Amino acid sequence: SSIVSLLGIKVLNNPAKFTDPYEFEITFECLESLKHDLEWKLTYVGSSRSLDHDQELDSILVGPVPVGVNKFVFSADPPSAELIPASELVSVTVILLSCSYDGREFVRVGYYVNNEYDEEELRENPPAKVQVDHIVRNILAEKPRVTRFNIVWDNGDLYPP
Amino acid sequence: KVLRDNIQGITKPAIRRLARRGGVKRISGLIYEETRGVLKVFLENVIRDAVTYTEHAKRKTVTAMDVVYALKRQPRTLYGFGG
Amino acid sequence: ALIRKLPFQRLVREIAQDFKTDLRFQSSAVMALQEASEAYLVALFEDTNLCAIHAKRVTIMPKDIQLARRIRGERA
Repeated sequence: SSIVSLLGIKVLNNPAKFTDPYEFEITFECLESLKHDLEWKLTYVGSSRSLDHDQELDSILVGPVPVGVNKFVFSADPPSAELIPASELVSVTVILLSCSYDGREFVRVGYYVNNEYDEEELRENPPAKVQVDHIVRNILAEKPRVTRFNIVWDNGDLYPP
Repeated sequence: KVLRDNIQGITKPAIRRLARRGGVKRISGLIYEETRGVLKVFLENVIRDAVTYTEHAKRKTVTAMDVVYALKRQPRTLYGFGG
Repeated sequence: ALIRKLPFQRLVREIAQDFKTDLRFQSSAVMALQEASEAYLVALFEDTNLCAIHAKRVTIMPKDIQLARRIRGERA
């Protein structure tokens, strides 16, 4: 059972420009001293057809972990458009916030993110040349999908990984 | 490619019922083969575990309690924080 | 309830036949798998639908299922 549990995430700047940074306030609880590091990662899903287009946006490595309620704000740089398959750039995708203990992932938070041109005429008639500066993004901040994984913290599975 | 590869465990009307159950209103025709591939990965994961448990217990057949335990090893996805 | 038992049961046997030859399932074991599979697909379709709605579409596409799997944090 989890020594570290995530208590909340706030998406601070939303909706936003495609090229705006992602601002999050993350709140978590650490119940007892841990020997190793926590690592929070933010991944942007570049293509739904494969993991090969994932872009890691940021990574916050914390060690040692302070015991008790921890609250922190960070700002992550946006994905770069050039790396995203053209036909998927201006459509819905997913971003993932995960956390790991000693490199073992124990929680993952997903949000849907829609991308849309900011003006009528472009929406109805998108250009062959993607105009990144007119893309607005909208994170479905009210609907986090949170998935936990059991891991070993600092320690009797009869069928271990 | 060959017949064994194309054996399926869920019909098209069944996929349409499940999608309606999930609040879906309209689907592309490509949803059928996508849903089937997803069901297959799920089943492979659970059955691999269930069978492992069965073999270590030397049982003749896979029992409900091997499957029930295998299902507990699947991650659960919740709708907010704390649960 | 939502899906027929015999096609499903045959698929389970075909997958089992990769991990272990002529290992059979008890009918209550198959039933538990069948119920879990339905609940799994229903939940997947809910996220798939949510994806479509957030994209401002009414028709779910393969990409909506692919993304719903990412956002459910399935470890590919």
